[PDB]
Amino acid sequence: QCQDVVQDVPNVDVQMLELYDRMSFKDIDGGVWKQGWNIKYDPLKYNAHHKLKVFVVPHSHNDPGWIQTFEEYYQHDTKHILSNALRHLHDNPEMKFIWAEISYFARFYHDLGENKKLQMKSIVKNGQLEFVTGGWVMPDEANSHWRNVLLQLTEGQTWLKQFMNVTPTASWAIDPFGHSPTMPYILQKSGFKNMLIQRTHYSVKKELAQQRQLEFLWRQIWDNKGDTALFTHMMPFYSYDIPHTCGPDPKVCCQFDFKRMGSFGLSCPWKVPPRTISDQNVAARSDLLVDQWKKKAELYRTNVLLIPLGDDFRFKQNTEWDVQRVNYERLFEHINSQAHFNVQAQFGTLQEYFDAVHQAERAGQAEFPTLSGDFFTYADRSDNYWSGYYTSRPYHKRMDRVLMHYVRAAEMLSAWHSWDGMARIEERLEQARRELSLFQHHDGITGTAKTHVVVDYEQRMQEALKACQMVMQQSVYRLLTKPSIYSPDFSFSYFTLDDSRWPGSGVEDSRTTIILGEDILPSKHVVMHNTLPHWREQLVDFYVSSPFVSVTDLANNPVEAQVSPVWSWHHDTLTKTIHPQGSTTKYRIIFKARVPPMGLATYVLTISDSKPEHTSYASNLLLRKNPTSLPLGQYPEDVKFGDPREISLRVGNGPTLAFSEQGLLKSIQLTQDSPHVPVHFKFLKYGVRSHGDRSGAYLFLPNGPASPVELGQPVVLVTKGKLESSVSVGLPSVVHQTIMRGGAPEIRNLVDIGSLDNTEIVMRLETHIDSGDIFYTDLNGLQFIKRRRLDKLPLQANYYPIPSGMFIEDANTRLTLLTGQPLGGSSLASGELEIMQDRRLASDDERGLGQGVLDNKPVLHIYRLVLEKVNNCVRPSKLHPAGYLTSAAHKASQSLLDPLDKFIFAENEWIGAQGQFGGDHPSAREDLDVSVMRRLTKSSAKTQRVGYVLHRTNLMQCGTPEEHTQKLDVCHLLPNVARCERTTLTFLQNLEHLDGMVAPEVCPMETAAYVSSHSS
Ligand SMILES: Cc1ccc(C(=O)C[C@H]2CC[C@@H](O)[C@@H]3[C@H](O)[C@H](O)CN23)cc1
Ligand SMILES: *[C@@H]1O[C@H](CO)[C@@H](O)[C@H](O)[C@H]1NC(C)=O
Ligand SMILES: [Zn+2]
Repeated sequence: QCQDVVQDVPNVDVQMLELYDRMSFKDIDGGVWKQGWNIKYDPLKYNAHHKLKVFVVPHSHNDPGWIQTFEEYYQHDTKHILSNALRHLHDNPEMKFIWAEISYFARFYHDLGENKKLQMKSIVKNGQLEFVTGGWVMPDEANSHWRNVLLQLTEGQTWLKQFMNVTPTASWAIDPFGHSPTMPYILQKSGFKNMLIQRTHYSVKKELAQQRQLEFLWRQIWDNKGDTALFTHMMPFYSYDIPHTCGPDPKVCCQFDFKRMGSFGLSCPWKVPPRTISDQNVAARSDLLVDQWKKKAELYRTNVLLIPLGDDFRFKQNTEWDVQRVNYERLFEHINSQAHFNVQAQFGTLQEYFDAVHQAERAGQAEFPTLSGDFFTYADRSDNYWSGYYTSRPYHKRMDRVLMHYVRAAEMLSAWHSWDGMARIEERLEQARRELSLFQHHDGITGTAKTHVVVDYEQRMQEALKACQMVMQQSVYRLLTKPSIYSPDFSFSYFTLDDSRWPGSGVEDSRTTIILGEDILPSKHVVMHNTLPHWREQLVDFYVSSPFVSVTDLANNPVEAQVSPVWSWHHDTLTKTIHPQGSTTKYRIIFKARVPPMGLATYVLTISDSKPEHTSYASNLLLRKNPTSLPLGQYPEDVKFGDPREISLRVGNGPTLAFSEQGLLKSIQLTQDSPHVPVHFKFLKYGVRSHGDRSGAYLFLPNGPASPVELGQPVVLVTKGKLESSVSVGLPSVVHQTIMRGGAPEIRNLVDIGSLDNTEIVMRLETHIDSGDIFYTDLNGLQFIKRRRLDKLPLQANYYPIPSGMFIEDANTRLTLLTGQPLGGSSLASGELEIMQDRRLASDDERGLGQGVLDNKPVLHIYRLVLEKVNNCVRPSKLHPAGYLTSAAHKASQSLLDPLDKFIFAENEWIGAQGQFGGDHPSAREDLDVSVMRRLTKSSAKTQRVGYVLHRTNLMQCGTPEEHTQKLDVCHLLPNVARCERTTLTFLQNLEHLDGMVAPEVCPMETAAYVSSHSS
């Protein structure tokens, strides 16, 4: 049935980890092809019976924000490009053009009059204008979560099906900075047949070109059978621009970019301009161009050649359309009529190229190699590795993950009902999906846009978060109010969200205090949502105006609670210390919420005059020389003080953690009897080189290994409670916090790099674990891939994306660090993990951004730290390129990415309140998630349709008996099911009509989509 993703090592022609181990990475001058060699070809290879078929594919790379905002580029460039494309393609039936970014196309098309809409539909229908990929954007592939890659693909493709009646099956990704196998994974499950990539390490291009392995069947690293395979074309040269797409010599190719003759303010840096094609020069020009084509053709296996023709924001001016088209038409007429060339050249689209390639394949003309692995970390030249952008603008990287979850929760909570148009549910959800989708752009989440553009993305995401809150809170009120009492004002706020970790303590004072008092309001209802499809317990906290508060469920059962102070950290510019102040006007109440699968649970907070029976109070200990009193308004326990010292803590039956006198972890003891395993946190700093290339938004070019941050004598705060304990320390640039709730600790860093120019702050873990040169990092929150540290490569080359987690292990022990935000990281020595927190860079790194990174702001990074014994786990063999999380580590990741949502009832009394929603929902096996639940129809549809994306991960078998859980059949989650279909992941095509309207669960590492149809 299901493929074994652990025990069978796939046999592939190219495995990128193995390739990396063998390659030398020498950066030698290859001649005109600076990073290759002088290509030779046999002129007699092509003849009358075997011609070279050449497809010249016009394109225009349009960034949805970079140096300008989306709207600035739309007004100044893109609207003119699309307008002139429509005119010129309409008027010139053999001209072709491909388009990738649907965010721009939708913006344009909706502003068109009906006549022009019809013209546009016609040039798409007839194949002149072809959409490639069809996502809202061309996303980053390093930092993006797979769920958001799917979100943005679906946004663009849903628009294309509705308005243009097409669904692309070829993908075009010419600009992301390195490439991820998460893309073919999603694309192949979304009906795609082909994909194209460009930005891969120059040494990889050379190696694959030499073996004619630039076209390959890209399968997942664990895929033994090959069912995930997607045909992939890797472009061979340094850029997608015209000088680097006609052939190996940019000095020649530049002469065939007809926009470079002077009137457009562009020129050829190789000092030879293009010249207008005429009858007197066409033979000579053709000879030069065809020679380039035949050289490029040597790197591939068929007699069909792809020649992209484009660059950034090209095909704007009418004069540009003419100058490219007329000159190429003259070259085609000459070349195609001269038999001695044995070439047939034409304008084409991307699908046309792929179709012809596979025709050649089926004719037995070529067979293609299989490949697995990824294409990180990218270098475009010399030692310029693009690992900086794994961390750049970390505030917005963390915001990405927050909004990811709010979109999921808003779509899910509102999916349970059909909503009247007046509720504006669909409107708000579309806005939220679109702003988050926009941010997936390869200058959005990457932190590689100009300062004002970053601000635009932030403002858009803030509006998206507000839209999610509105939808979520309307949905909670409807789900938990007696139906005959339910009386909505769709503009009113029945609940406000409370979020403990975004923007976070010390980032924004954004949270509302629950105000109670005998003379004002004795009690308050709160509600938790659990977006995951299994019963879940999690500690939750709220701010309250009194420490004397107790918690009940809606059956009035007491719930054990803990009250702690509200601590905030301050750089005391008077004492020159970083130390905590306690609130005298508000307090934190903490309790364990238990919430049904995909459901809601209601609790009540009630004030009393004195300590309630079921509420305890944390002790607080401030460790510093030279202490002063710390009064806490009404809080019942006095703060204690002491000189700095080592401390040890244990919550519940959980691990025992020991800390240095500087408030940093030193060891973890898993059980009563077990060893105190050395696990040490350390903060260090990287600098920038004083001569040669400087680090910037893209590039990480350290001036050597990191140096320890000088800690001085930092102030340490220890809070000890029955339910939650913590150690917090004010370090230079970081308030570092270790929180213990009875399992793996949570780590929070409040990172404020301040005015520390040319500094990158790293958090490192030092252990004994005999990992050697092996570590594991994830790809897009989807899969874990084996990394091998290579000392033959510079430090920055050994940095990889940490989009959600990383681990090291030996035969017996593993340490896993899970993240709530994508950052860059590595293991630079056996037993180490490290992850960059922020970076402030004074210089530009010469990739067109034209600024450093000097717009840092405070950010709250979050993590879980999981130390485990793994000697009993069934792990992949030493040759397997994948790794897998344990149950504890997977749950720890879910706690960061999809926590419980918290809602505080806004008015004094909630008439008709109910205690629970979803008590009858199936509690699915722990490795299964309902990644997406989305109602697909508006209220006026006779047949309602609801879409589900189901993802099953793969967890290691380590000897824990599995408990019987319930089968999850998403098609029966809503009543009156009439049909259940398996669909592509975008929901746009039906793949299978399902027996008995039952949606089967998926295999480990598989993702499936289902749509249920409901007659009532
Ligand atoms: C002198 C110079 C050299 C290289 C470049 C790029 O690669 C720019 C590429 C890659 C980075 C990315 O931020 C940008 C935008 O997305 C543009 O589309 C071009 N991209 C630019 C200038
Ligand atoms: C859309 O394209 C399909 C498939 O080519 C065609 O049959 C149909 O007439 C077009 N219009 C629709 C489905 O409205
Ligand atoms: Zn770009």
